[PDB]
Amino acid sequence: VMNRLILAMDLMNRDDALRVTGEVREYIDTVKIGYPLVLSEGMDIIAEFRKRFGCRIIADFKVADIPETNEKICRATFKAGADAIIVHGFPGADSVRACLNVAEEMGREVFLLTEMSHPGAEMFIQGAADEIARMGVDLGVKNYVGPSTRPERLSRLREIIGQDSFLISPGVGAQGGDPGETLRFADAIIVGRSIYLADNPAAAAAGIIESIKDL
Amino acid sequence: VMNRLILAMDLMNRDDALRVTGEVREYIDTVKIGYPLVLSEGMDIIAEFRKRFGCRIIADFKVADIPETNEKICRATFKAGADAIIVHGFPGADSVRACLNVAEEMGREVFLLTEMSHPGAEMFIQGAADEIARMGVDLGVKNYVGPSTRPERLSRLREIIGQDSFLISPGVGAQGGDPGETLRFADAIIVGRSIYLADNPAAAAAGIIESIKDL
Ligand SMILES: Nc1cc(=O)[nH]c(=O)n1[C@@H]1O[C@H](COP(=O)(O)O)[C@@H](O)[C@H]1O
Ligand SMILES: Nc1cc(=O)[nH]c(=O)n1[C@@H]1O[C@H](COP(=O)(O)O)[C@@H](O)[C@H]1O
Repeated sequence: VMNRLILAMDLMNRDDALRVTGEVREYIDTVKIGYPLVLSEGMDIIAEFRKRFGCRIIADFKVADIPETNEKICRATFKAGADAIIVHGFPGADSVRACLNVAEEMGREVFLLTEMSHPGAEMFIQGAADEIARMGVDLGVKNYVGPSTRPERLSRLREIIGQDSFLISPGVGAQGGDPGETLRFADAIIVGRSIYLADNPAAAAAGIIESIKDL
Repeated sequence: VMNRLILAMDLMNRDDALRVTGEVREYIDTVKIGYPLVLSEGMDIIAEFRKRFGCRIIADFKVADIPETNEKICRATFKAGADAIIVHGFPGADSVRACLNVAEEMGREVFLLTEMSHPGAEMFIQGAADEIARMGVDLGVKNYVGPSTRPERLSRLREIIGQDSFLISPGVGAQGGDPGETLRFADAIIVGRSIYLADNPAAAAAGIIESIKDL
């Protein structure tokens, strides 16, 4: 992705989301859109962004249902124009396979979320995360999400998935993660609030990129 | 809930969803709306249903994000008119607390999903599920979701949460669960496909209710 930086656009107002995304578009080629924006403004926002900005869109829906419902969610999301969807691995292999099947049908991609970035991830997810990652490898998953806030965990995840798999990582900035350290293991960093709540989002994005180029 | 039966309305077309829900409305007072319908027709469908049918709406969004994003998702969902939201417990206590805080702010309810009904739930969720349930109790959660497909698990969940907590249970019908056995432990059953894909949804709902009354 452009500059190894993916914008997490979690503003809940179309006008604000469009403003900020336009201001930082010169510094990214990929926007992650999640439920805060989608549930406030509608799924039509995905195609609007994809057209206006000519970006890739990752739908951060953390799909976490039974196989049959997962299929439906994925199909609706790809129909709306998303390039990729983020899926939880904790519901197990059949749930993940359902998403992979729809992605294969529709020429899209699945990102498997393996270990989350927030403190509560330590309670249940972290102890399962290596196994979840190995399950991804065994299902043929090629795209993964793991936590900027725990680079030792992010290193272990990279170790499991290998150097060919694509790994993106949230938790940079607001949650305490560091761009450069995260990029030792991840291919791209996800950044939300540190950009979209900044007084000058373009300057915030530029500052991050300047530290990325230095690596 | 009316007749201890909650409709899982996972049709993806507004016309079909309205038809079926209207046909079975005499047999329920509660409709569970999830992402298949919401992502296809918009969040405005929630208020439309609530008005047309005068039902309670549970938003089955299986909220599974970091605390900050969870807050946003819950707020958007309650703003749309949902009475309650289903939250995953696997992301840990801070993620659940974020949802509880918004529910307290907005006079709504959280349902904690503890153990899922599909086969893949055995891989990671089942081994954490008792702990997830105990975490719910310790957070003051009063409403829970557990699996019709494993009534021994559903009994253990009931044992942890006590007799005062409200427990609803999916996996009845299409996934193999039985109404009567499930209602030994759950207060209400969730039923989707066995009703909404039936040639006669009203007759399917009536048949289920007739077996519920017999208990
Ligand atoms: N996909 C995620 C997985 C995860 O482990 N943590 C995380 O924060 N996210 C999402 O990344 C973004 C983090 O944004 P920020 O902390 O930089 O504002 C938000 O959209 C989260 O909902
Ligand atoms: N909330 C859920 C938790 C769960 O463990 N299993 C489950 O199927 N659900 C949901 O309940 C409904 C099951 O519907 P059906 O199997 O009766 O069609 C669907 O909306 C699922 O997405």
